[PDB]
Amino acid sequence: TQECDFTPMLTGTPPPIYNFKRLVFTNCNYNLTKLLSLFQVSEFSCHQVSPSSLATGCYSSLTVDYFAYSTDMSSYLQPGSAGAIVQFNYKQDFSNPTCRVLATVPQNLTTITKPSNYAYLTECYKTSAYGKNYLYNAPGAYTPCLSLASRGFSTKYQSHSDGELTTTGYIYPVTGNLQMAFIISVQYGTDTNSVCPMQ
Amino acid sequence: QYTTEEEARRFLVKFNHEAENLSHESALASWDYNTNITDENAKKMNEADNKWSDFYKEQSKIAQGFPLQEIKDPIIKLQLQILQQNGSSVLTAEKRKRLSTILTTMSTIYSTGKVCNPNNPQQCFTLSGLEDIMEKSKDYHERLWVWEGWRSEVGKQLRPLYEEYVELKNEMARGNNYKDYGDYWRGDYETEGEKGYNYSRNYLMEDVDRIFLEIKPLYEQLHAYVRAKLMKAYPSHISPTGCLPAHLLGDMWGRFWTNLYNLTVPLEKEPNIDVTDTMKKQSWDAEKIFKEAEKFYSSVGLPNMTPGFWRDSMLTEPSDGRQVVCHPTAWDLGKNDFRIKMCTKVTMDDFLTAHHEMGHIQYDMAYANQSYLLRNGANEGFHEAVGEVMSLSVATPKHLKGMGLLPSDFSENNETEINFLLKQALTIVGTLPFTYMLEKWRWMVFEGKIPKEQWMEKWWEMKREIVGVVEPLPHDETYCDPASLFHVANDYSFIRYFTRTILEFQFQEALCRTAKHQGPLHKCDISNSTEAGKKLNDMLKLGKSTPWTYALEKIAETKEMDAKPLLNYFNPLFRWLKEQNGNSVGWSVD
Ligand SMILES: *[C@@H]1O[C@H](CO)[C@@H](O[C@@H]2O[C@H](CO)[C@@H](O)[C@H](O)[C@H]2NC(C)=O)[C@H](O)[C@H]1NC(C)=O
Ligand SMILES: *[C@@H]1O[C@H](CO)[C@@H](O[C@@H]2O[C@H](CO)[C@@H](O)[C@H](O)[C@H]2NC(C)=O)[C@H](O)[C@H]1NC(C)=O
Ligand SMILES: *[C@@H]1O[C@H](CO)[C@@H](O[C@@H]2O[C@H](CO)[C@@H](O)[C@H](O)[C@H]2NC(C)=O)[C@H](O)[C@H]1NC(C)=O
Ligand SMILES: *[C@@H]1O[C@H](CO)[C@@H](O[C@@H]2O[C@H](CO)[C@@H](O)[C@H](O)[C@H]2NC(C)=O)[C@H](O)[C@H]1NC(C)=O
Ligand SMILES: *[C@@H]1O[C@H](CO)[C@@H](O[C@@H]2O[C@H](CO)[C@@H](O)[C@H](O)[C@H]2NC(C)=O)[C@H](O)[C@H]1NC(C)=O
Ligand SMILES: *[C@@H]1O[C@H](CO)[C@@H](O[C@@H]2O[C@H](CO)[C@@H](O)[C@H](O)[C@H]2NC(C)=O)[C@H](O)[C@H]1NC(C)=O
Ligand SMILES: *[C@@H]1O[C@H](CO)[C@@H](O)[C@H](O)[C@H]1NC(C)=O
Ligand SMILES: *[C@@H]1O[C@H](CO)[C@@H](O)[C@H](O)[C@H]1NC(C)=O
Ligand SMILES: *[C@@H]1O[C@H](CO)[C@@H](O)[C@H](O)[C@H]1NC(C)=O
Repeated sequence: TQECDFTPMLTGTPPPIYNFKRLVFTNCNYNLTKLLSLFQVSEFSCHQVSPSSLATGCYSSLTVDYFAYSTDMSSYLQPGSAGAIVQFNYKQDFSNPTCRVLATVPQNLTTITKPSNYAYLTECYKTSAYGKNYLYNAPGAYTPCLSLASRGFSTKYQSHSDGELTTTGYIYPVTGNLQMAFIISVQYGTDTNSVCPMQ
Repeated sequence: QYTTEEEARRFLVKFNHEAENLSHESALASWDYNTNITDENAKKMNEADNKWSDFYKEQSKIAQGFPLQEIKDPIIKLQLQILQQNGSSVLTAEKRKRLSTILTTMSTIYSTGKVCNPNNPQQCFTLSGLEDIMEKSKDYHERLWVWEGWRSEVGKQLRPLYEEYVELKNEMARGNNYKDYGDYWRGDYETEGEKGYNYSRNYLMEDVDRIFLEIKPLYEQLHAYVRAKLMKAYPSHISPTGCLPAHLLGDMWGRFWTNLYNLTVPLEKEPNIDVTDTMKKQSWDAEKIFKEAEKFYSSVGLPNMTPGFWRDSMLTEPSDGRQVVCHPTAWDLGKNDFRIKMCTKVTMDDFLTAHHEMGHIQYDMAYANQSYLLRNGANEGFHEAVGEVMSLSVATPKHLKGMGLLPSDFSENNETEINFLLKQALTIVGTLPFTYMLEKWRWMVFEGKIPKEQWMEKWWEMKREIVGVVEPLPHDETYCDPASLFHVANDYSFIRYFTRTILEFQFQEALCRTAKHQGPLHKCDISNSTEAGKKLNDMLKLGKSTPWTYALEKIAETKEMDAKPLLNYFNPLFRWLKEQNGNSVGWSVD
């Protein structure tokens, strides 16, 4: 029907992977080849769908999660790989069709603002007298250490605590252009599929 | 209010909250020095270690307000036993100053050692020159000068220092409710628990005596073979049924027999397996070696490395002007920070020291959710045994052929298996009577069963009854020949090299029968089997929170150490040596 706006995805600074931003769409008209031509797509790993069928079907809803993420560490977002990524930062949900795009945001796209460092969390737990009680993530949900991690990390392995909860960050600087990551999940409605391609 | 155990829980939570944040600073300040040696980086290391020591001493002073007989939980009791632990702070200030002066005077005397010839004295080698003279010399009169000169220019001075070090350490050990310093050293293997899982300090001596009397026949056959080859090497000097002279066994102390491999070789017409040329023709570098090691560890079910392992580790020697230390270590800095410092060169010997050094990181990644005090191996020998049980699986031709290094048409005849088992035995079984004899002599010295007039009458009697090694020159009661070893002058325990060779073939014989092996044990390969990784990780995850007999039951299904899996490894060699030697086995004590 109406045009969906990608200027939420095309302004400001893309946040780190633990504090990812969601872009739930409902009842509009998309053209994903307009979106994916602004970037340099280096990976299009999909699950239970093809990249051809992602831009042709009508859905009831459309969701996009985007964050700043270097393409070096592209072998940690892969489904099944218990690592300081899928345990503490972002675990992809697989009871739905999804695709994972990794971009290489160019110099001409000046509307994106480059951050200072990339960042992720190396542990998020709760202390005891017997050890550490790790708090693993949930599929598609935020980490429980998000209210602690939103104070800012300044050095590698700089912890933050309030009561029993503890987190630990890790930062490293940005070289070259910016690289992002787009997790594009769809959902099939039973009766009304009003998110159709733009014709 | 609360009872004593809840006060203990609150104190341990307050310790664990502040220890993690302060230990990583002291570890990162040392990592920034060991990979970049300047004078600006050797000051921050000392400041961070002083902050850590001033935290630890105050918490240990606080921790003595809890009587140990009121705790009912095992883990809180285990964490308060480590914390109370008075240590060397039981002497007076004068005794403490004198002990700290003796312990560095002995290391200073050992480290600066200089020996010149009784010939033309223009050559005066250091320690690293005399270690290289005795390693590759086939002369009876060179090694005799080097042996006698090192034991008369270093061990002659350490005797009036060792005679006071023994007494001061015994006075330090009779302040913490022990008997001698030997009891303080054998309290490393003491646990407590339910029926069957306990272990005392007075049982370790009986256990190592039982294991050595079980292991002695294979050593007698190996000693007879090495003596029959050395009789061909040096004529008219070695008796056909006597002991071996002390200055002919490979190196200065006779610890490893590895350098006798060019003398005591089997049927020599068999060039060995050297995949260095095939690795250089395929253009392998350090990153490819560590990626292949991570593929091997992921093949059995253990997790992958952190992303802060490929960005902070020093996997190659630098070229931007830094000065480094090139001894390979594996680091465990703190809050999920695992780094490896290693000067990797493209060879076959640095392909095994990557699978060894990543065997410590995979252990430190497994007990990482324990407390601060309980993040160690279950013993002092558990940590270097699990790293050596997985370097046995990658040097086999079952593994080097499936990786593409060896060609597919390789000939594994029995004359290549004997030539490999002998080179394994000359480093593994040739060093167990030496280790057991040295630790038994030190225990008898610290106990008081050897008075100071018999420190050399009992050293060379034990070295003839146990090791089977005679002296070339009569050493009277003014030398100190044990004190001319590195671990004796620098105050280290030596039984951790005996209780590590046993729990390595005990691990391998249990991991190979759960990976469904069919054949001899020396051709096994635990790759591509996720059933062996589960039995490994059920031991690795415990840390130090359980008694080590329970953690040994988790793999080997037996709560005692035994030398029956060691004699199952070397069984083709033990069948071949009995055919080669005949009935010349044994020695006469002369
Ligand atoms: C979707 O967006 C693209 C933006 O690039 C629109 O533009 C066309 O894209 C194709 C694909 O490369 C080109 O061959 C055309 O020349 C582009 N046309 C113009 C005017 O630039 C495309 O039209 C959009 N899709 C629909 C169905 O309108
Ligand atoms: C530390 O991690 C280990 C491994 O996850 C935990 O130990 C096991 O936890 C499971 C819970 O799913 C239990 O069913 C097992 O019985 C536990 N095994 C042992 C040997 O304890 C352990 O709980 C973690 N530490 C803390 C304090 O939770
Ligand atoms: C090795 O250590 C030296 C210490 O002298 C480091 O030199 C310092 O580096 C920091 C940040 O790079 C500067 O702020 C200091 O001014 C430097 N000090 C001096 C005296 O030059 C050096 O950077 C270290 N090497 C590496 C690769 O980090
Ligand atoms: C560690 O040493 C301290 C002394 O520094 C011991 O504390 C003493 O304990 C006795 C109880 O038998 C008290 O009568 C003393 O007053 C204590 N002295 C001080 C200075 O507090 C402590 O018992 C020792 N602990 C162990 C395990 O040896
Ligand atoms: C574990 O503890 C038990 C104590 O319950 C030890 O058993 C005793 O061993 C001594 C040996 O000097 C005997 O004199 C006692 O009669 C034994 N007690 C009982 C009740 O049988 C046992 O030796 C310990 N195990 C280890 C390996 O140290
Ligand atoms: C472990 O198992 C894997 C898979 O079963 C082996 O990998 C294959 O090895 C064959 C060699 O005959 C190659 O042709 C294949 O291309 C390999 N597949 C992959 C996905 O790499 C591996 O060689 C086995 N390793 C050992 C030591 O047995
Ligand atoms: C920006 O785009 C124009 C054409 O669209 C191209 O000519 C120019 O080189 C681009 N700038 C950069 C920095 O790549
Ligand atoms: C043993 O022989 C090899 C090859 O013949 C040689 O490189 C090595 O130096 C020899 N070592 C000793 C101790 O003789
Ligand atoms: C072991 O090697 C010898 C070579 O001396 C050979 O004669 C013998 O047949 C081999 N053993 C077996 C079981 O083939």
